[PDB]
Amino acid sequence: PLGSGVSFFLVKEKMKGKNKLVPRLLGITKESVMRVDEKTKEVIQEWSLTNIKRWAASPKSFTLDFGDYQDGYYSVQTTEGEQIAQLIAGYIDIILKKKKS
Amino acid sequence: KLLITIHDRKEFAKFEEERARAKWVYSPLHYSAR
Repeated sequence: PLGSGVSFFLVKEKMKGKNKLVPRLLGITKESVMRVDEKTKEVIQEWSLTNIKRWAASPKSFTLDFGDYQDGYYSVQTTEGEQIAQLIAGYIDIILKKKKS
Repeated sequence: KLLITIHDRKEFAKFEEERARAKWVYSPLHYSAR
C-alpha cells in the first residue's frame, strides 16, 4: 500500500569497484526508511525506524549505524544533513508518547 | 576525449575526511536511564 505525506531527500552513494558518486533518491516516513532508484523508480531495500541505534550528522555527509540487521555500513552525501537529523528525532518522540512502558 | 583529475579527488577527499571527524548521537529507545 502507498501512504500519503512522504518526505524525499537528494543523496549520493559510491559504487563498488570504482571511486565515483552517483545520484540516488531516499524516501523517509514516520514508521520506516527506504531507498528508491532514480532510473527504475522502485524500492531496493528498507530498514525499520526502531532498529536504528546511533547516527552521525556532518555538514556535507550523513552516517547511519544499525544493530543486529545490517553487516556493513551505510554512508551517503546529503545537502540538508541538519533537516534529516531533526526529522528522525521528532518521529521517535511521537512513538514514546503513544506506547509508554 | 578529456580526462578529469581535480573534481573527483576533491569530492572523494572531503567525503571521507568529514566521515571520520563527525559527532555521534545515541537514541533513547535502547538506553533507559540518563
